[PDB]
Amino acid sequence: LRIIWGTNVSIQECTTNFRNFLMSFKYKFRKILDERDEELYYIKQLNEMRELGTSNLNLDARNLLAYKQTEDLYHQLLNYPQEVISIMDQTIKDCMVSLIVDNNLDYDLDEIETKFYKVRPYNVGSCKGMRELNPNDIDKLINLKGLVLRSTPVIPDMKVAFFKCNVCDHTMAVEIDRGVIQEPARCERIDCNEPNSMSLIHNRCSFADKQVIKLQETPDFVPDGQTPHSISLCVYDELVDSC
Amino acid sequence: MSAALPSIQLPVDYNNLFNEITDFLVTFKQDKGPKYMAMLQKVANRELNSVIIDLDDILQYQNEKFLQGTQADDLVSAIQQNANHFTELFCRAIDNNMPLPTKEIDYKDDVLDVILNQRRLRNERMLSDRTTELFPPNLTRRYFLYFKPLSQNCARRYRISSKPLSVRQIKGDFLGQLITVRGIITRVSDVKPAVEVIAYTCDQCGYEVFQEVNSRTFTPLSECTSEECSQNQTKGQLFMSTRASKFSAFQECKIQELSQQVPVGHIPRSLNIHVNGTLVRSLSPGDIVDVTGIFLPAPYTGFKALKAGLLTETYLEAQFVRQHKKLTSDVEERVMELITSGDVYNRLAKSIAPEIYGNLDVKKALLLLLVGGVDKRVGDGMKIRGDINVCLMGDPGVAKSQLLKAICKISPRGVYTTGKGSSGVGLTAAVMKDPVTDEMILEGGALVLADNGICCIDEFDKMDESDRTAIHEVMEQQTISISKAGINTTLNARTSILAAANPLYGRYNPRLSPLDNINLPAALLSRFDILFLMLDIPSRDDDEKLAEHVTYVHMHNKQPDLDFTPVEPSKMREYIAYAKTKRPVMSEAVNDYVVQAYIRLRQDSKREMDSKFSFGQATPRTLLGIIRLSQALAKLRLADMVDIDDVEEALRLVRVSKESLYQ
Amino acid sequence: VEQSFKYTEPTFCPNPSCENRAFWTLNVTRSRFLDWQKVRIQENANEIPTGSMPRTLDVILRGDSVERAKPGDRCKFTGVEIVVPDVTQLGLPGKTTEGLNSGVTGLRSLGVRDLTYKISFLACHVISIG
DNA sequence: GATCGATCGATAAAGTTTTTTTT
DNA sequence: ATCGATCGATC
Repeated sequence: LRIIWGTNVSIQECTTNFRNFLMSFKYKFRKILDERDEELYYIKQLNEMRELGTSNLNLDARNLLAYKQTEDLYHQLLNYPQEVISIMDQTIKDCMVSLIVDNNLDYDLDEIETKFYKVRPYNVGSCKGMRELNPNDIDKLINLKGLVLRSTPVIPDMKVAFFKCNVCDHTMAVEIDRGVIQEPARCERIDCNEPNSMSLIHNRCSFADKQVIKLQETPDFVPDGQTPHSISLCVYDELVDSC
Repeated sequence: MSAALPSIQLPVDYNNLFNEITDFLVTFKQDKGPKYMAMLQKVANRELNSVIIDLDDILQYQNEKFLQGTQADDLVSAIQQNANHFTELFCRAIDNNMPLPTKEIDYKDDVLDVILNQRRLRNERMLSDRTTELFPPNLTRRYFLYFKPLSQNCARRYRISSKPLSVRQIKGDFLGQLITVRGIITRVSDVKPAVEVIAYTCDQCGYEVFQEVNSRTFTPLSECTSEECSQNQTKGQLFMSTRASKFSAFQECKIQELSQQVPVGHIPRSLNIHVNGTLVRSLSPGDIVDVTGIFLPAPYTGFKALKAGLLTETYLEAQFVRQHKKLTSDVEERVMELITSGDVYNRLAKSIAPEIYGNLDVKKALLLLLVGGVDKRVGDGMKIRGDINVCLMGDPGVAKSQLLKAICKISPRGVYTTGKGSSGVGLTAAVMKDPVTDEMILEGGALVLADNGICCIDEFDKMDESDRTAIHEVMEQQTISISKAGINTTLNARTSILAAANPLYGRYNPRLSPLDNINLPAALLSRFDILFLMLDIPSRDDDEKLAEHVTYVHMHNKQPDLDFTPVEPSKMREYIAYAKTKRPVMSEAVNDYVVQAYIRLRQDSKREMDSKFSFGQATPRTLLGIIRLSQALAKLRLADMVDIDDVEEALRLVRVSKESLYQ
Repeated sequence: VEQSFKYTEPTFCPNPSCENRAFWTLNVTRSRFLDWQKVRIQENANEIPTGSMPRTLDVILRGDSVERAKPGDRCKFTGVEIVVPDVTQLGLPGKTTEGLNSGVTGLRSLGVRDLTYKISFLACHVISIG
């Protein structure tokens, strides 16, 4: 398996380890919540993703703790929580395709296989507010309980750039993918195009949404002297102005 | 350079102290061999990150170095002659006697475990990958140091550093030293990650560059500086990475003075404090505490020419905090004393507030409100009222706040207010100005923080344009809210009210009509339940005893009177909590008799119909109060005897409620 | 031609080999103008869920459409969108972490700064039903 | 003609008790 | 006082 300078995560075993766990489930968790279920919620819901065409799978994600294997995947979610959702967005596209390869009459194998679906691991773990957030908590999942206060409208974000200098027609479109925009110091598109006025046409390249919300926690059994403090929020997906 | 750069011939170096730190290997076996090395084992296995290098392990280290006739310089001098040079040479002395692999951690059970070895091994392999930069010593620490002074009889043995000075006299030679100061902690900030190491990534060579952290502003470096990804025609463009650098804790607080060591003149003076290591999240606003720590001034690095020529604006850096004055859980030997002796109705009445004249009946009317009494777990959509509110009136010359609010200053969750300051808009929460940090926070008064407790108020004719509506809004059920332009959210309301409305000019004329000094009749008619009064009649026999009640307190400096064995307030505080774990359920014999007790309460109020003295006109809103306080007195007197004998104690207290004006 | 959102300096392609980008002189004679105004809008009453600080934005009217927009009425608009930054120029020297996307937007070919981008709106034609 | 080095110029600041009519 | 831009000199 591969090895990253940053993480120690594996190759696509855990994707396949999820995919057999996903498909061959039909019931689990009967023992941790022992009371005494013929088919999994997700099994019907994974069929339900295509027939509405949505992009969101609200994963409970307390299923890896119920499963015998995939604990290593489970205890890598809470320790490198950016690559693991970046892995699983590729798999859910293929695991959807794993249903289209059975029935080839499912939306012609092209158009719903362009818009990238995504997932949402929610209600995982437990947390207790703000007076426990140590500096060691750098890349982890946190479960806040509080109250939002006030919102600003959406400002845009540099997801793609554009350039055009002063020649006849040269309409390149560089990417950013960082906090760094890279530029050329000499022209192109012709032989005799020396270092010249490369200009930045700004109102042409597209942008996504982004929104910051301010939160202040509820006084949840606060010790009657401490002022309830505040922390901010940030969002990227299609959840702007739904809260 | 020239011009006095050669310093003086100082007889005090650090190399003469440095070898006298190298001797701090295993030689002090008294305090299971070297006990500071024993504490060194309980940190490497990662369960606590605070060592304590105190002074008793230095003076006894010198006490048993008294007999060896060799030159041993003083240690407690230099660690308070200049304290800040005694954290860094310890760290270059700990590592020579630091047993690393004493623990067993494979993959999990340690934060950041595999990556720190990965960040070590990727530089360990690149120490010999030429067929090079060593670690700065601040990188692989995962630990801190602390200190602890002394003010015991060891200082009275022989030869200060820990005298509890005040901030009024700390102006002089106390820079770069170690001084403990007491005070009152105010303006607590939050916890923010500070930076101690750095790692920029070039994404070409992978040599994460390291640097030390200076004061609160710094600057990144270039990209053509490294040893592999520099020096060629292509250079790895630098950018940062979070997780390749550790981050510490940080919190700021301000001190004030004790309001008794201050002289007759000027106002008290503030000071700045910081925290490091793991003493964080251990202070509170209102802590009557003291900190022990080392001293350091810091530069300003802004607008340096036209202001701040040589000024200092210093702070102090903390080392140790010594905080003070903080259900069958091994105090039951004192909780059984109420269960063995009993004596609920009178000994507990004489227990709370024994400093008054008479009035044992009215001190019983408050203590059942101190245990409250839950109405009903209703389940369905019937949010019924609980937590009745008793109000007082009358004009004595005793300044009766000591007769009410002394209970409020020992009762649990009982906050006090006055007329000025927190108005009715200032009773609930609001949005106000703040410092340069996150403004428009939800500051409040009492009822947004005294939920399910005691709200003891005075001065009912003060700031009434906002007060008089909002006090109804807790008796009006569940509408404590902030309906400003900011938001329209609503929080809860579960707190009892004790009110003492002061009367109007002169004595309240009893021949005159009531509601001549009370403001709102609508609160009194059904939104309250019972009243009391504090009339004065000139009496020959009682007042000379009352004269002896007040003249006797100036001979001694106490009030030894009234032949009662005084009880600590924590006892019934547990018994209120012990009653809170009971919640008795009513029987059926009670409502067979109280139904006509309301009828006995019906025609007598309908007999008078006069505007001369009395109030009340036979409503069930008066009736449901005596149903509420009956189970309340059954809660403090739990034998599960909810019967007629329990409810006759209730009508015992309501017959003295009315006709308090008939004298 | 075509002065952009900050291009107060036409300094490209002189006729002879004179000192290019040395100066300018905004002639009030031949450079034709047009007239505009900048107003704020607000959301209609029959769509607010609660009193939840009803947000807004700003428009620009360009042609003859000036003064047709009587303030304080229900109104419709054309619909072209735009984004406009303005932080660095010749004259005046150019809470929370608003403009956090701006740190990505640094390092253009001129001086390193923190250029933002705020959403705005342009119109072309107005109508006022009611 | 291009690149590098040196010199010169420009860039960073902060508010909230008395007094008027008015309801 | 520090950083950036412009001008001059040298290769």
